[PDB]
Amino acid sequence: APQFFNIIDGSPLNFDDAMEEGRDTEAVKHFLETGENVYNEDPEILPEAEELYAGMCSGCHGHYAEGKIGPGLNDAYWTYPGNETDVGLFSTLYGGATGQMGPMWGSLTLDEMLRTMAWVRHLYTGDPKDASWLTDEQKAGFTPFQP
Amino acid sequence: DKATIPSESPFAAAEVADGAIVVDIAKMKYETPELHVKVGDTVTWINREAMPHNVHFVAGVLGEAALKGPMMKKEQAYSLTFTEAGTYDYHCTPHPFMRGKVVVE
Amino acid sequence: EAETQAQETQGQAAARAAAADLAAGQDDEPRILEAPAPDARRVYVNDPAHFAAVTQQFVIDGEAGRVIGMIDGGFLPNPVVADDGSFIAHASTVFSRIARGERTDYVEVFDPVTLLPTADIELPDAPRFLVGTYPWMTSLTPDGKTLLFYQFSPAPAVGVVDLEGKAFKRMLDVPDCYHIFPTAPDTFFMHCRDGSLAKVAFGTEGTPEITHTEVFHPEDEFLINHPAYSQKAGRLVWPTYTGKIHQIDLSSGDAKFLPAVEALTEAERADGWRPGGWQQVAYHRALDRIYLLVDQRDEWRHKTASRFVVVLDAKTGERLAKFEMGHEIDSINVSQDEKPLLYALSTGDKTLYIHDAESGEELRSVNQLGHGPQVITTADMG
Amino acid sequence: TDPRAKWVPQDNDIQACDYWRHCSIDGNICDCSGGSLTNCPPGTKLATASWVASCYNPTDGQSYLIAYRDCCGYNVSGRCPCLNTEGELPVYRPEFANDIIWCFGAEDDAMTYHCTISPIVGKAS
Ligand code: HEC
Ligand SMILES: [Cu+2]
Ligand code: NA
Repeated sequence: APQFFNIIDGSPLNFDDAMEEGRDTEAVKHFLETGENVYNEDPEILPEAEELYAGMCSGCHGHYAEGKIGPGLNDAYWTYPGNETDVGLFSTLYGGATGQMGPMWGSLTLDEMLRTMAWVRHLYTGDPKDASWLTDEQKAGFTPFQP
Repeated sequence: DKATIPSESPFAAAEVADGAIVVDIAKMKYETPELHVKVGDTVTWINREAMPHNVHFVAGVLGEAALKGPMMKKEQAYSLTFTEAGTYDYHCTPHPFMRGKVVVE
Repeated sequence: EAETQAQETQGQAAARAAAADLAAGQDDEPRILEAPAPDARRVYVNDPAHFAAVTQQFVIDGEAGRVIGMIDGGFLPNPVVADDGSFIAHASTVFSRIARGERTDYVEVFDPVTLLPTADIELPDAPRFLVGTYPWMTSLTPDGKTLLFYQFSPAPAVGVVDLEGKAFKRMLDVPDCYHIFPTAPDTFFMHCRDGSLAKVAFGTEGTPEITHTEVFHPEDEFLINHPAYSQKAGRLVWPTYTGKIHQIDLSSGDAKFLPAVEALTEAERADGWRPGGWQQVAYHRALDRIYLLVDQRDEWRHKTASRFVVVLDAKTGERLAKFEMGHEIDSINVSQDEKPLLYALSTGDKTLYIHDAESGEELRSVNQLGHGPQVITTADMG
Repeated sequence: TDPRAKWVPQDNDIQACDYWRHCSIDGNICDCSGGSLTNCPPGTKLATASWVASCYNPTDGQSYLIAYRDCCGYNVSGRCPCLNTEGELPVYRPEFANDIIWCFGAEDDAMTYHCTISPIVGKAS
C-alpha cells in the first residue's frame, strides 16, 4: 500500500477531510490500494479532465501547463521530486504545497483529483520512455503534447 | 536603478533563504515565465540542470546599461531585488530563445 | 613557392612577352592595372584564416585559373556579390588595436573593375553576428539596392543597409530564426528553431509582417549551415546531415515545399556514406542540378573534407554522376553559365581545384590562397 | 590517421586534438598559448557564455558536460588547432553549435577569438 504524506512537513494525510462524494469509485479504490491512477490516457475521461484543469488550474499554471504566474508542470523537472509519481502528485494536490498552492480537498472530490491528474500527465511534453507513471501499453500510444 | 544586486557572483542554492521567491531553470526554460512580485521583493533564479544559464536584461530595462548576469552552473543561484514597479523582460545570453518576465507591483 | 601547371603556363607566357618586348626596344612604364570585366567565369574565394583578426578575398578568373585581384577584410567578414556583376561588398569588423579596443562594424562596397571602395557604411552599435562564415547570414535583395545582415545577441534581428543611399536604416526584430533569403526588395525568409520558415515583409517604417509556414522537418533531422540558394530561380536547396535534400520553391512569393529526395543511394547510405565539409552543396539554375560533397565517414565528422561529389537531377532526384575529386575538398560551387565549371576548394591545401562540372575532370588549380580558405562565391549573370 | 573515422578519445595528453574533453572544440587549445586546460592566457578576456557538449571520458566511462568558453581580445593563437564535432548541431540550435565565437560576457566587450578552454561544468547523459 502507498504511503500518503504531506509533501512539505511529512505528516500523514488525513482522508477524513475528504468529501463523502467521489471516494467510492473503482478508480479511487484502486489508487488508494496500489498508487496507480487508472485514468491516465483514458480517452473516456480526458474531455472532462481538461475542463477540470481549465477551471481550477489554468489561471496559474497556463493553458497547457507550460507555466505562467505559477510553475510549469509539463516537463521532467519537479520542484517536489515525488511528483514524478502519481502518489506524489496526488499528495501535492490533497495536502497542498506552499503559497497559493493549497489543499484541494475542500473543492475537489477524490475522484476529480485523479481525473485532473490524468490531464496533467497528458500535457507532458517529455519523452514517453521517461513517463514512469504510464504502463507499457499506455507508453506505446502516448505522444508528447503539442498545442 | 530599478533593481539591486544582492550578490555579484552566483552562490550555492543551499544558501537560498527558505520560502524565498524562486524561479527554477530546467529543460532549457525559466519554469515560471511570468513571475509577479511586489516592490522590494528579491527574486532568486536557480539553475537545476548541468547546462549553464543566466539572466540578461537589455540596456534600458533595469538601468541605462544592460545587466548581463553571471552564468549559473547546476545548483547555483543569483538574485535581484526590484525597487521600481514595472514589467521587466529578460533572456539567457547564449540561448536567446529562452525568455522570462518579472512583473513588479 | 610551388607552381601549379596553370600558373606555370602564365609565368612562361609573361616571360616570353617581356623578353620579346625588350628585344624589340619596348620600355617598361609601370601603372596600376584594372581587372578584366566581370563575367560568368569570375570566382571569389574568401579566407577566414582560421579566425584571424584580418582576412583576405581572392578574385579569380576561373577560365585561366589566375588571380586577377584581391580585397582585404577584417574579422570574419561576410561577402556578397551582385549577380549582375555591378559591384561586390562585404560586412566587416575592425578594432582600434588589432584585436582589442574600439570595435567598428561596417559595410564596404567595391568597384568590380578597379577594386576601389565606393562606399564605407558604418553599422551602429557593432550589430554583426561573429560566426564561422555562412554565405546566407548576409544577403542582397534581388534589386541589389539593399543589404541585410543577421544579429544574434542580445536578440534575433536583421539589419537593413541602404546601399543606394549609402546608409544604415534600421534593425528589424524577428522570431528565433536564422539565415536570410531575400525574394524581393521588401521580403525575405528565415529558418526557425521550430522547424518552420518565416516570411518577413518590411518597409521603411513600422513593425514588419511576419508569417510562418508549416513545419517542414522534424526535431531530429538536422539542416546544415550552408544551404544553396538561387535568388533568380527562387530555389532553396537544403541538405540534412544524412544527405536528404529539402527543396523550397519561393518563386511565387510564398514557400512551396517540393518532395524531398535522397542524394545518396540505398547502398551508399548502408556503406556509411554521408555529406561533409563546409559549403557542401551547390545548385546550377540553368541545368536544375544539385552537387553534393560526400564521403564515407562517422556520423559526427560532418565538418571534415570529402573526396567525392555526387550530381543529381533536382526535379526527379535521379543520380546523374559521382566524381572522385582526387583531393580533400571542403567547399564546392559552380559557375552559372551553359557549360559550368565545378569549383572545389581545399582548406588544407589552400588550393582551388577547377573541374569540368559535366565530366568531373580536373582542368586547373590555383594554390597559395591564404591561410584557411573556405568560401566560394560566384555570380549568376545569366 | 583518417579524419573521417569515428573519433576516439584519450586521457593522457591535453595538447592533442583527441583528448577526451575536446570532443566538440573549435579553434585552438589555450594550454598552447600560456593558458591551461581550464584557464585563459595572461592578457586575454574570459567569456562567460559558450556552446557545450557531452564528452565521454574513457578513464571512468562517464560522460561530462564541457563548457567551451573562449578567451578573447587577442588575435587567434595559431597553436594547437583542433576541430571536433561530437554531438554538434546546426546554428539554429546554438546551445550545441561550435562555429559561433563564444566570447559573450568577456570583459571590455572583447569579441575576437584567441583560444578555447575545456572545463567540466557537470555530469551529462
Ligand atoms: C494559483 C493561485 C494556483 C492555482 C489555481 C493552482 N496552482 Fe499549482 N502551484 C501554484 C504555485 C505558486 C506553485 C509553486 C508551490 C511551491 O511550493 O513551490 C504550484 C505548484 C504546483 C505543483 C508542484 C510542481 C512541482 O514542481 O513539484 C503541482 C503538481 C501543481 N501546482 C498542480 C496544480 C493543479 C493540478 C492545479 C489545479 C487543481 C493547480 N496546481 C492550481 C499555484 C497555483
Ligand atoms: Cu540558457
Ligand atoms: Na516542471
